[PDB]
Order: sequence, then C-alpha cells, then structure tokens
Amino acid sequence: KLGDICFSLRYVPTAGKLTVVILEAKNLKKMDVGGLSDPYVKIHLMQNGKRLKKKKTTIKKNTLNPYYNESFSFEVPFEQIQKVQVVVTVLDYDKIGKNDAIGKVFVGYNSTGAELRHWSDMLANPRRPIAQWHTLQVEEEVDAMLAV
Repeated sequence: KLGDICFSLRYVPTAGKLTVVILEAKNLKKMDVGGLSDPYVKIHLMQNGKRLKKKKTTIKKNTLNPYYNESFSFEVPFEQIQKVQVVVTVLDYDKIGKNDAIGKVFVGYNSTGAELRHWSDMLANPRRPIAQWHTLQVEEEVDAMLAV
C-alpha cells in the first residue's frame, strides 16, 4: 500500500490543449525516519519511452495526505493525443539526497485498468474535466511498462 492520487484530465482538440490538475494524495507510504513525508508530485509527458516535458507541484511538509490543487497544461495536437503517456509520480522531498519515489501511475497510450478508463473518458468528452482517483504503483513496474 503506497497511497492514492486524485487528478483531473481535460483535453481540448481544436487548440490541442491537455490539462492535468493535481488535486490531492492520500494514505501515502512514510518515507522519513521517525516522520511522515514531504510529498510533491511530478508530471511527465512521454512518447515511445522518451520524456518530452516535465512539470512538478509545490512541496507539502509533514503530511501523508497532501492537498495541491495545482494545474498544468501541455500542447498535444489532436493527431498525437492518442499516442502519448502522462506519468504522475509522488515523491518524498529531501533537502540532501535523491528524492525517493513513493509510487506512480500513467494514463494514455498502453495504459490499463482504471488508468485507461480515465484517459478514454477524457478523449470521449472534449473540454470536460474528469477527476479520478488512482492507486500508486511501484516505480520498478511502471517504468518497465514505459521504457524503450
């Protein structure tokens, strides 16, 4: 049990605007010794194993249940939207040392389960924001699905 993340997706085909709003995470795994976590969220736009664009939220202090409500937009033309992935990672911030990922999920091309459902709902409903919860998964597994 790594925790859960809630985000919205919205796609506008004419403008080729993909919006991701990071809403909140809950039940996060504790990554600090004797503490909770200092979580933040990274969003990557990917295609064919390549990281195209990267965005990140602010960092929340001393919480396993952060609220963000931070919006991010990407330019993805309508002739490409079906071929990209959006990867959402929750990490624990440390002032010194590599920030450890808690877990991650991806939506879009090659996505599965509830992630595929969320993406399909976005595509089927132009201009409509659609919010959904997702269970975080270990990075080893998600990265293997996203690679080369």
